Amino acid sequence: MREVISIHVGQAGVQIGNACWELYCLEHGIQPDGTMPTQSTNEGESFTTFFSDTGSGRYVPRSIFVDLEPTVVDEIRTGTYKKLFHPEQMITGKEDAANNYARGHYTVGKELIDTVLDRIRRLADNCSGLQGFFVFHSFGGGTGSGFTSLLMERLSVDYGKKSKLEFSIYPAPQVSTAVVEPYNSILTTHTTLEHSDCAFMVDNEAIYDICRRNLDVERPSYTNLNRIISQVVSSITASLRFDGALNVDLNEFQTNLVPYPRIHFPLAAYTPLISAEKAYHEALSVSDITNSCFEPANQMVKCDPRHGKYMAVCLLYRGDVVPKDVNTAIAAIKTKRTIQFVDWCPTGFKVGINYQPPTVVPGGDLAKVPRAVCMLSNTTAIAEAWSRLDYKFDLMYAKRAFVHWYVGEGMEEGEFTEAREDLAALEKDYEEVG
Amino acid sequence: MREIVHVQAGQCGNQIGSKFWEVISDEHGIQPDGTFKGETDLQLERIDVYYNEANNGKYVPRAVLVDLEPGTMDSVRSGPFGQLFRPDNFVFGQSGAGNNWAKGHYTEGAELVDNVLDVIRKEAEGCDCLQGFQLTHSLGGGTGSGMGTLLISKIREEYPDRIMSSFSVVPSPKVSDTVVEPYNATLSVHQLVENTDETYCIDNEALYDICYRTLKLTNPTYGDLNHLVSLTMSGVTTCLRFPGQLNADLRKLAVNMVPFPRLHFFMPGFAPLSAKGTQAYRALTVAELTQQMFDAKNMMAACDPRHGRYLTVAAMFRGRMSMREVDEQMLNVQNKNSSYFVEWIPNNVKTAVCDIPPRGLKMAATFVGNSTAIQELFKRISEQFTAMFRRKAFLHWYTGEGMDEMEFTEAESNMNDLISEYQQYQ
Ligand SMILES: Nc1nc2c(ncn2[C@@H]2O[C@H](COP(=O)(O)OP(=O)(O)OP(=O)(O)O)[C@@H](O)[C@H]2O)c(=O)[nH]1
Ligand SMILES: Nc1nc2c(ncn2[C@@H]2O[C@H](COP(=O)(O)OP(=O)(O)O)[C@@H](O)[C@H]2O)c(=O)[nH]1
Repeated sequence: MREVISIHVGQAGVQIGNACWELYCLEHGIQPDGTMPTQSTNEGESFTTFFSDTGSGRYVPRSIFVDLEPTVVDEIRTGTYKKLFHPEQMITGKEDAANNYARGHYTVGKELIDTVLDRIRRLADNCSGLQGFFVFHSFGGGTGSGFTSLLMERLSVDYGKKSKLEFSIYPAPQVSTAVVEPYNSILTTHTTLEHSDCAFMVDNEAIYDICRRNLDVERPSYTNLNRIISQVVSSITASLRFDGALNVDLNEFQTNLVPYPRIHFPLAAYTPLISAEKAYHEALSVSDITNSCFEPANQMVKCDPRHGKYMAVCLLYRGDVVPKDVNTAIAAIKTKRTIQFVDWCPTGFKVGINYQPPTVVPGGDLAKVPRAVCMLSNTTAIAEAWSRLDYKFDLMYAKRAFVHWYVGEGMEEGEFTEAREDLAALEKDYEEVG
Repeated sequence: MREIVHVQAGQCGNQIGSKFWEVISDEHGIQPDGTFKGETDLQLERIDVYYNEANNGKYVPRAVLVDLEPGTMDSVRSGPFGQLFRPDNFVFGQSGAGNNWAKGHYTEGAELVDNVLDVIRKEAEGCDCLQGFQLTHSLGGGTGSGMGTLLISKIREEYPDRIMSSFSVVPSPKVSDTVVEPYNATLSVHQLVENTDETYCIDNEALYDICYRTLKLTNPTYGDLNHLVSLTMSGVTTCLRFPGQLNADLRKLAVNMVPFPRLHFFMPGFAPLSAKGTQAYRALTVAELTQQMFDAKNMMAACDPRHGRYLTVAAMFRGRMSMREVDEQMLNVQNKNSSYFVEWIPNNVKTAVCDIPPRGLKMAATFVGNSTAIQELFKRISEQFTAMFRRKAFLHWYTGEGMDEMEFTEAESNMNDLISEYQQYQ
């Protein structure tokens, strides 16, 4: 049937995948050792998109772990989730690229790219309904940028027509770690425009704002930030892993949300995202959280949504939701005038309601709420998020700082110049279409 | 896998590691016999990076011990952790440099360089892919500043690819330690700006000012001054030896910091630092450990941090910490101290967090900074170097060895171009 493959490249690929595949074992009733208990067969209704069958219910994830460094991969090969994954699906590196492009685009990647594309083809030949790709990466990583652009340069030659999905983290304009992240974000945007269907972005700080105010988590780290992103990942798959009245597959997401083949970069949002106590004193209706979707304390990228112009807003609901107030509240959004559209698209809405409510992680900070919304809103606030990063790249480039690492690794300096004219017209097209 | 040798040369760097290997021994649960006694295998899963296990678990440190005399050999050998080192590596001469560069470089060091060159080759043949070298020596004396100077000029012939850590002490403005101390500085840095990747300019003077105020210790033992050098170096390589939420190898520490192929002269910092009785009376918060890192007190060199600009801030934090409070305050220092940074380089903070603190604390911070007030370190020595060349004193200890007069002036021109490059962006 339909079967979807996931690829995890970089350390952000490692631990986000350590949460998403951890979460899916809860939502299908699969024990982490590798087999299933017999009670979760009725829950296991069309789980075939990720898990091959082996011998007696033993379910390997159709997932590939790619890293140039063996350290964080051994965390998978130490914990409980060691026996779940397949060993020859784990392909490790030895020498690190250290957030450098040609160290991750030519040096260690080209010794390992031929090993992993076989493991792509070894697994994908079982498919008769191969839909899409979950590729997880960063923007400033050596293998996060240098290998990811090269990997998407090769799978479009192989499979082409079949879809792709990229999840990543938007680098914050104020608080971020690596100094080469303004460099590599221009590099990972250069040749991945042509080789990616859609790519999503989240902020470190925009997670933190709801963590401190609504979750009331005043000591967050990369443990709980992986759980919050994984709920957004799981809510997309709920249209596919279960039987809904009006649901949507991966080819349909890009068909609605891509108005032009270059501007295809929306973001995410999730609500209700609060702690376990505040849901007790409040009855969260449909009109409650849907109006909570379109306020700037709910976006997952810290920018100005009111200074952006909405073009195609996508909505996926979960839980037992009636469509009457849905057909009212989205109309009640249209009664408000602050939600600005473009003049040519009034019909940029998507309706999706699944029967299954989201189930929370065990021992987590969330609360069991029936209603939830995964808001996807492509807008022109991405252009205002382009200018904050195009300011960082050029001024460090003008003094030619940190160029002496990019030179000797098999890389040219004129490629920095061509990406400048490439990204200049990109943020222009938000204002040209808008 | 990723493998690093540690080489000591000269009387300074030979006794720095002698306390430094002890902490590396104690952070991984081994013995002077090399017997692993770590309870959790977290102390074993990256034991291979500094060790070569052979014949029932007696781990030998990947260490080379070089001297021009047998004086410093037996003291390390009969001293603490003397049974741990491999006796194959005990290569030495019978001269002594006598604080003379051309003896350590041309005359006597040219004899003993061939023996350990194969020893550099031998342990590098038994590995899959080397990673980089770390070197402890001196810049004031004659043995390490003359012999370890020439060693870097032959590593690049073997391995022109990897990184070179050259940790060495530097002169102080207050009291000179040796007589030819400005001669041992300009002639060494002439070769250090050619083929090295990082130097940590640690002043001997300011280490007492750390101990006199924080530690309040009236009796500075030389085991204790290198002990503060020991905990600095172990915090740098914590990513290669321990897991965490964000790992950062020595090359990532290299590539984030050095902007131009000369300006790689960094000073280190460490927090917390205090005496015994002030433990409970202060706070172990992210905010208290933040502002200690950016004080003139924590400056291990005797240069003034408000007389320069931080270019690349490296925050190697150790311990179970909240990431957002790290994300909070590293923003807050630039909202306070925007004059204290270089202006045209945005987001000057680089953060690497391992979730394992060092032994003896609960939360620590390993700082390495790039102030452009380290320009004054090469301002003060270029005058003392040109204080005695104007009278041509001590020339019969160098030209009598066969040193060129142009060898002074070629180094003297490249010394003065170095402070022009800090001036370029200040
Ligand atoms: N929040 C979060 N961000 C991560 C995590 N892992 C990596 N990142 C992001 O990844 C960016 C840089 O990429 P890295 O993961 O460090 O490097 P890489 O992708 O493994 O590529 P290499 O340099 O070749 O090792 C950083 O700016 C981080 O923000 C993670 O576990 N949690
Ligand atoms: N902190 C510290 N510094 C030392 C020690 N021994 C030597 N030094 C420094 O090393 C410098 C002298 O160099 P040295 O190696 O002893 O002379 P050499 O053997 O001829 O090369 C002096 O400036 C000392 O400050 C020590 O045990 N601790």
